[PDB]
Amino acid sequence: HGSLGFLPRKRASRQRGKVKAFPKDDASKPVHLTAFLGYKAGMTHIVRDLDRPGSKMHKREILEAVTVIETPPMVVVGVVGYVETPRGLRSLTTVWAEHLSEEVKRRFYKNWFKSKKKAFTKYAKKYAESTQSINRELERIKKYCSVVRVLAHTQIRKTPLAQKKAHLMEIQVNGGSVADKVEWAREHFEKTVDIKSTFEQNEMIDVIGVTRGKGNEGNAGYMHRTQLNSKIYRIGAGDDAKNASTDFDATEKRITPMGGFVRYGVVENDFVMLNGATPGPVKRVLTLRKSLLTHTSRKALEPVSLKWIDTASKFGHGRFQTPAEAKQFLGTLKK
Amino acid sequence: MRVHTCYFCSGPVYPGHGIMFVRNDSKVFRFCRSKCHKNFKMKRNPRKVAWTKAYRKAHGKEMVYDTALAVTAARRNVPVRYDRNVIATTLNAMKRVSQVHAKRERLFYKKRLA
Amino acid sequence: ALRAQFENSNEIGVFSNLTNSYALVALGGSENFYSVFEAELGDVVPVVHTTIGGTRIIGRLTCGNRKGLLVPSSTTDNELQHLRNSLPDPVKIQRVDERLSALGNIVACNDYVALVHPDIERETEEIIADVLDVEVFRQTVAGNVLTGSYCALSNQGALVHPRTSIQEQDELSSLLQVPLVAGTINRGSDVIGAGLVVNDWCAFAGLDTTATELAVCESIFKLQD
Amino acid sequence: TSGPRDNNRNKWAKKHLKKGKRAKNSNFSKFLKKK
Amino acid sequence: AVFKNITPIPDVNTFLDVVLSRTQRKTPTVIRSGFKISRIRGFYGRKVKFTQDTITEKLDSILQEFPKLNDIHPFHADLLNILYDRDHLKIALSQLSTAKHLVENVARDYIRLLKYGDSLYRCKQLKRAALGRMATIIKRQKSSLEFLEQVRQHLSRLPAIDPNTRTLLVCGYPNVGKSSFMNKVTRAQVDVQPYAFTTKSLFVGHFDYKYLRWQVIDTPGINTIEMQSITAMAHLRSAVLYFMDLSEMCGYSVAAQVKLYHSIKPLFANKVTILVLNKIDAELLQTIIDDGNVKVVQTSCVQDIGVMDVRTTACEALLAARARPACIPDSVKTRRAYDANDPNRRILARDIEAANGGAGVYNVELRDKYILQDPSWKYDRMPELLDGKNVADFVDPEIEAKLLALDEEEERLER
Amino acid sequence: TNVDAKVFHPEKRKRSREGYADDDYTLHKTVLASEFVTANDPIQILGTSAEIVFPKDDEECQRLYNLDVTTEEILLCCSDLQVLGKKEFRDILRWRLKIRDEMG
Amino acid sequence: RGRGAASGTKYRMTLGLPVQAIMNCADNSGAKNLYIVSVFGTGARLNRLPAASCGDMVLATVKKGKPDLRKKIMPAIVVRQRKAWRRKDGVYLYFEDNAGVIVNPKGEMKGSAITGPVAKECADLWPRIASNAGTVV
RNA sequence: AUGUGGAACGGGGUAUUGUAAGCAGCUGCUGAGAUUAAGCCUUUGUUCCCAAGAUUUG
RNA sequence: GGAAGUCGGCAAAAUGCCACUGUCCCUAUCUACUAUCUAGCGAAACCACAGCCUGGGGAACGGGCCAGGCAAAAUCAGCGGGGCUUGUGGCAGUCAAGCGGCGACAUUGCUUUCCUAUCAUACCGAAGCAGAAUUCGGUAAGCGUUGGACCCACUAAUAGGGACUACUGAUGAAGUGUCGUCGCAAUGGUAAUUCAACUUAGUACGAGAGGAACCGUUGAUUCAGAUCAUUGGUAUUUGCGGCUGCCUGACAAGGC
Repeated sequence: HGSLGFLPRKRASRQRGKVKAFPKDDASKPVHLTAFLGYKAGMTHIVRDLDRPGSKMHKREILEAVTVIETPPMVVVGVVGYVETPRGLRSLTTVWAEHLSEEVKRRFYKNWFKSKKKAFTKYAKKYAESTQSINRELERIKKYCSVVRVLAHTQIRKTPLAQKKAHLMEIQVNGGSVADKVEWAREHFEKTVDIKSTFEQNEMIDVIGVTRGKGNEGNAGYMHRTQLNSKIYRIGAGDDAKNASTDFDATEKRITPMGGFVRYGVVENDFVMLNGATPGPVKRVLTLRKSLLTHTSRKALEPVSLKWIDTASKFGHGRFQTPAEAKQFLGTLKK
Repeated sequence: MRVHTCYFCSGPVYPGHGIMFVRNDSKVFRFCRSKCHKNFKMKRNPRKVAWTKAYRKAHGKEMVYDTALAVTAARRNVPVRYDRNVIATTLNAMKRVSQVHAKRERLFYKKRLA
Repeated sequence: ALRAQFENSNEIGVFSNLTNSYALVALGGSENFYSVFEAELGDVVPVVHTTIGGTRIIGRLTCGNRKGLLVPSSTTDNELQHLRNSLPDPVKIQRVDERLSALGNIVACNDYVALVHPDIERETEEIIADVLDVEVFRQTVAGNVLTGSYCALSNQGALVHPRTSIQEQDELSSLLQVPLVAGTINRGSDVIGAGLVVNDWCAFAGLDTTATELAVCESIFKLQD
Repeated sequence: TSGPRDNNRNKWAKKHLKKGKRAKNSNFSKFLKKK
Repeated sequence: AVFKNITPIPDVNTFLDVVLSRTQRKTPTVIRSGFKISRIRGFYGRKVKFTQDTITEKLDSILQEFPKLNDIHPFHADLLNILYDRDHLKIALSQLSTAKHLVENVARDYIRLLKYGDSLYRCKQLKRAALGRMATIIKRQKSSLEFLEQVRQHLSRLPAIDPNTRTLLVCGYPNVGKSSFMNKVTRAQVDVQPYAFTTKSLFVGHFDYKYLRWQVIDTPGINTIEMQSITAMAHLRSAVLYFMDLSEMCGYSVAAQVKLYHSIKPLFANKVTILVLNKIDAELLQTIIDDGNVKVVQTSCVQDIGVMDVRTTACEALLAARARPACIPDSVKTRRAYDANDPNRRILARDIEAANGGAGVYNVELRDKYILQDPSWKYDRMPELLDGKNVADFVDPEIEAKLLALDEEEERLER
Repeated sequence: TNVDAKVFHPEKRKRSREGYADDDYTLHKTVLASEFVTANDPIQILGTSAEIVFPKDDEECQRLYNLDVTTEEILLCCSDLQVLGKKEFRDILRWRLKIRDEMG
Repeated sequence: RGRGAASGTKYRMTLGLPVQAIMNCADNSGAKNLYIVSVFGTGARLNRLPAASCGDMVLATVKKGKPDLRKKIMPAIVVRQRKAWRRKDGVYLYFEDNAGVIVNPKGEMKGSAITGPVAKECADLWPRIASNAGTVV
């Protein structure tokens, strides 16, 4: 048959997955970010102790396939305020920063080389010489606007890719009052927000991407999709040589498998280990958001203790995690 | 958490790789990859396969013995009570083994080449 | 004697093991089963909430006495490490790399005498004598090789198939130096080892066992004092 | 079978969202929020 | 003989409405004049056939669920004649069967004629002529269906007497202390009032003695109730436990009770009679005792004593008629059995559960009971792997000395 | 049954679904080395027995094990006769013939 | 009679033995062959031949056996499987031959001693088979 | 449209295969040798190329 | 797994009751060609005029009429679509509301999508419905209604019925100064389904036999959307190795 909820089955008009819904804003909660933006590096598998009471393998080892996506810390480069109207949300104003790096300026041109690199010259010039206009616009946001969404762009420079145009999107700011959001937004201009300060290794997020294009079978694949209930297993830091070492493994190692991730590269930044599949192929930008709703199903609450992570060679049939161990087992080569 | 040695190549089998095959003789065979599984299916003798550890040790391409550091390793079937002091030294002694074994086999290959 | 069931199953000889020194029960399922064992032996012997090879059938997968306990080669290093940590020092624990992994279905042992499925390997017989410190007899019960499941045995008695002949009962009892009874359990369930678990002072039987058998086990195993 | 569109499944789902089940989501976001 | 499994009978009007409503709802409804005559014929034959199947299906259910008086144990068979007049029940059950064939014949006839239908109307009236006839056939059994429903209603109330198991039938004059013995022996609650004929019908009650189950079936005193008592005593392998009012507090003369017992002796033949002297604390007796079968057991009805002794005597009569040093720990010799009331019973893991969220929520701490030098490390994670090598293979309590006995050796090789 | 074909063709398992050795509780069938040498039906023994045992207690088995004809490869192959190639089976048959010729 | 007296619950695993398949008799009850005719607990999956797996119950006919056990279709427990199935532990298992045991609907098996290896899954589910098993891996 | 620029080779890593000729007495040089991106990772390695043309644009 | 597909050994496979086989469960992968696009060459049938849909127009209701829904250029590739009727028989007599002799009921004589009229799942009311199981009835079409020769099982259940344009994807000029980034959301579509396992229990209820539920939790069936870490399959990586045949007077060397 085929579900009727996913038609017209046509190519997505976007490459970066659009967040069509943000969590409900509650002023009792103070300020936080609600989304993020990463790159699917690839997937591996893990071994985990399963602390689910009543499950047939309570307190027993399982094996789980996990998706590793690299998320270099996003950089906040603007603030936007939406006003409630009878005709729907309407973007009232937009305010930017001074130093917009070349990575995000590339997003504004189809040809960065041939351009005169003239983006944001007058705005940045007037930004420095007269900040009263910026203050007036932020005053407007905190006086009229009800939804505050910050421009944040990902540092695609650090990713082991060939693209140079940074990705740009609007993260909403749930928490506090509208003034609190604007103060939070203004205090993070030209600074970077790290994923460790957005997700915490155990929560259950919703992953949004564009599916891998299978071709023409009408159109098949390359559709916008939204996996729900994707659970974080481990938020690793790119600076530590222990990001792929558990408490049951030691064995100083890095999440990148033997020989680099297939068709992606070497992950040397902050990464996220989600469970199971995620939409899209490798090296496609994925969007991560907090779950729109509170569901405390026991799978969403139970803690995770990874026992062992796999860094064998995914390019074939790998059988050695680390080059040191390969040398210890294999006899000394002629080289 | 046990990394068993494959029956054919004698190479370590990490969780998630390879196959389990149980003989009707209640004997269990672990294979690291499909290459070794298929070779066993045609019933090639590992002593006569050019890329297995059993073949290599049948022709003396590795040292016959390493009683390294006066004790190296043994499969234990009578477990021991857990102790933080004992685990610490075993953790240190284990990695002190590998460098000794590597150091000795380096000179072993040097002797073999000459 | 006691009537107890694991989950809603009467075969508590499968889901648990009990000796004069310890008690092994299944995990993650009914902790009510742990409570039942703890209610009668909690302050006397340790009650281990364990598993063997990621299964709840540890009773039929192990064999042990007051002195030593045996597990099959299928048990993990983690589960074996768990058992040794929880169990006290005087009880020795070993991995029996033996032909028929299910030790409970082939070996029924006490502190002094054990009965084994004749089809065991010689090294297994040697280590059983070394560990259990019992004399090993490669005999059969009721013509069935599964001694452990068809012969529920303890220090003060034993139960076997009702089918086995009187001369066979006398031979087994004399060679075991203990009184023996040919009884039933769980309303005609002839798997006496799988339905009844016995130590020298307490015994547990399935909920479906009628009063007539319960009186019989009480008489043979003399729990009244 | 009680379907997830059931008003009483939805009603009891609510009461789970008002126990410590959601408290481990309220202060759980406060973790990052002080960073 | 559990007679509770019989489906409840409709009262004709509902029976027809249920049958007719099913035919309307489950079979097609719309047809036009312009359709092929074969389709018109096929449509109406389906309804006529369908109602016949519905009627027969309901009728067969009655005929099968009711118990066949000839094929059953004569205890219940003789019980049913006194209660239900086997001829009347058999006439009722047979009439429904004659009904069952009659609906079949009419259905076969009108289906057969309908094959020759020429217009939509002529088939319409045969279908109406059909539905009228099986409707009129059923309406004639109004008395039969009502009688069976009343019989069904009382059958489901009857207790399933046990003929195979050992039994102890109790009989005698009304209010002769039989009710007190039944209440004290059986867990059943039979109403005891000064009004006579309180035991309207038989009351069954199971009791456990000598590791065996015995069924005590109290019978009505002594007539329909007397006939039921006589039939119950007629075919029942049980020991007679007649209770005689020695003190005459039951309102009946002792000689009258003796005469009744002598009259019932013909039914009490080949049975272990009991000469219960009811109200002992509160002549013909010698003649009754001369039989020998009846055991003279005094029963203090007013003092409520001897009931247990009488039951023990009756059960005994019915039975007659039919080096390994077990080093138990010292704590076992002085162990307090876990009983919930006393706080003494040590808490159990079941109780730690209910305080901590119940089944499916409470995570048992498996590490919480290791015999270990310390209860803090009691949640630590032990290394399992390092550099291709398992931690487990190296755990040795003296391994440090193997490491020092080494240090000399490598220091020798470098030198 | 056609056990000679299975012995001579170690590959191409025939998807045998017939039964379990007529109520044989253990599948670990062992054939004595002295009996195997003295056997006049090597095909049946090879197709049925899962291993050829040479116990040290038996004098004939010990002599055959210590014999120069029986080499390390022969003993290793005979330890697990369930997994043995066509060449190994031919080598085992040749070794049995060589031992039988020496004996008589 | 399906899923009855099987203790806990069975994880999903690959389907090895469709309808009308031959398995060896694994116990010493006296049978040799079993023939699958129906599979318990199969839904309304259009054009799906019901299939069996380790620890599953199927209506079986003793194709080869003594005539008394024949001529009566009755449930049987598939004790082994040739198709590769993966445990939740992650390792992939498979046996040489498809084997099954002869069992009454309640759960007590009719045999006295089963032959060869036993699937660890069916030993977990079926305590009666675990009572009468020789070696389980 | 001159840069952690891009390309063509090459090296290393990872892999697939199963030990290349020749020499010496089946064995050793030989887990060798070959292939490795065509939809693998990486490159201070060598060389080149680019600081263009046309069109449409208030 | 080996005839469960199909009326069926149709066609291959097995060689030159047993056994083999992708007929099927359930399809997947690989190769060539057509296919598509480009340069060139280049028809004919057919043609009143045209081409959105609902209802109505006495008929034949239609593509034009009427009343509505609506309606934004140019295209590319696929698919060929085009006031009936029901749940209750016939003869005779008796009443008798009443009307003008009939006389009403009653009485006696004999013989893909859609519909709900719901099989299952949700809830509900009644029944001698103790518990369990069940019967009847009501709301209800969200959601399922199977596999093999009337049958024989599974299953929660295997309920009864009607019937050029569009469709599916792909580009696309254009107002609003131009181009671009980030967004808003009118409207359209929509998705989940059933089972049983642990408790709660051998408790409520029952002489006993038997024996539930709410709640919490755990897997499975079916359906949908994704994904390729693992295992499996596929081979033109013609990647490596082995074998067969051929060549240089010879070895090597490759060769096809």
